[PDB]
Amino acid sequence: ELQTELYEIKHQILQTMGVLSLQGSMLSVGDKVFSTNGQSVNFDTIKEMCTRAGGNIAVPRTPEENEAIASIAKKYNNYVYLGMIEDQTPGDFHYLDGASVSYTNWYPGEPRGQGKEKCVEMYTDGTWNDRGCLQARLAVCEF
Amino acid sequence: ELQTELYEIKHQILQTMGVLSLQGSMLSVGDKVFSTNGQSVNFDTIKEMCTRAGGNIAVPRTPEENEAIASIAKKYNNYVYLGMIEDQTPGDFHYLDGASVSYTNWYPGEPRGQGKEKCVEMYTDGTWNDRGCLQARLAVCEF
Amino acid sequence: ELQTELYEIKHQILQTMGVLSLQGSMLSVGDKVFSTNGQSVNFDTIKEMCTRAGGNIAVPRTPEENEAIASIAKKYNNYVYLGMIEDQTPGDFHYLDGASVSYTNWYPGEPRGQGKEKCVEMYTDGTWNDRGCLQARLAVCEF
Ligand SMILES: [Ca+2]
Ligand SMILES: [Ca+2]
Ligand SMILES: [Ca+2]
Repeated sequence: ELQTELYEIKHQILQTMGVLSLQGSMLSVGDKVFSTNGQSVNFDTIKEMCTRAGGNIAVPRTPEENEAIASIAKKYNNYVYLGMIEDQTPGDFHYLDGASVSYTNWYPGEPRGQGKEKCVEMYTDGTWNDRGCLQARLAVCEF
Repeated sequence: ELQTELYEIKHQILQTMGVLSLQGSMLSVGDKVFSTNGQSVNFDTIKEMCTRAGGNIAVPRTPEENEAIASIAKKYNNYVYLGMIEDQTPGDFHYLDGASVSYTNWYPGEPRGQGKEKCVEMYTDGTWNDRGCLQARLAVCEF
Repeated sequence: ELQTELYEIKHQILQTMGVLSLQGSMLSVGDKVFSTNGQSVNFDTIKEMCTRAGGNIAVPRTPEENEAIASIAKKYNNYVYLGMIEDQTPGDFHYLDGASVSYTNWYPGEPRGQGKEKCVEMYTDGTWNDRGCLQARLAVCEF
């Protein structure tokens, strides 16, 4: 009967996640958890911070996930670098694993950096803009 | 041998709970965890905050649990709305699931709102007072 | 098939640990987690704080663990009491379980308290110094 042990384990996990959620330390959406260290740095620096914590730079794949990151962007009053970069072909973006981006939420007219804006930033309203990768942006990670 | 996997899992849970406890993010009493977002709002707002985090507005059922919530009330220097409301019959209170309240810690003379004070607040010394549900009170949740 | 349940459980644990790590609430090194409440008190007080959180006053047993505690000492700009005390024989130190200390990182010339410095403090560079147990030092716990 590890079930009773499994019940206790599940209970305690919900407790810790409950505490972190209640205190605004993270946002849970489906099986994904978003969180920020509150720091504003560039793309490469964000990537390192997220991977060091055992996670990855956040990327929304659903409207719900997009709205979650947006709320964090809104809360900290800063744009957010997302986990995707531009191919050699302008207008085409891929996740960091190489896969083609599916869900998008570009601000009207974007992307239009003409291949000179490799990264993607999220505005506080949740819409996307392709941008240079060297700006100071809120570090948001997914786990 | 999932036991060794279960040992690692139990260890990591204790670590995270240990960290949260050490930094005062929550209080553990038996199988119950209490926590606050530090905010002072009304009863309905507290209920929503707690349920959104996957928990419930706190309610003590033992002296130990009561003292835990009291310490939080004391720390934040504010009274706490508890998870119970008054029936149609004055003087009789029930938990939010409908069940009759068992453990009580009324301040001497309370409850005496004559049915016009549906909610229950905890003083910083841990004693209870029946009160209106529209005041600004420290949000404390249980998980 | 508790495996799928075990996968979910492992995932959620990594999420919570990821959040705590990302926000600097703790440092993970191997199977050990270090954390501080930011408070500066004496040896006996630290011991109580750590055990109350279900952990123990930190003690490094590897260079990696030592560097982790050092970074915390460096961050909070304060020396750290470590989990060991001196025997009746000067120069010989033991962990709190009684076992003889193995890994050491004494500052050159230390320990030289001549048996009048029972405790051990860590400098911000990570090196050790034997010291009296009544000073105000950063409380760092391991879990
Ligand atoms: Ca653009
Ligand atoms: Ca009253
Ligand atoms: Ca010395």
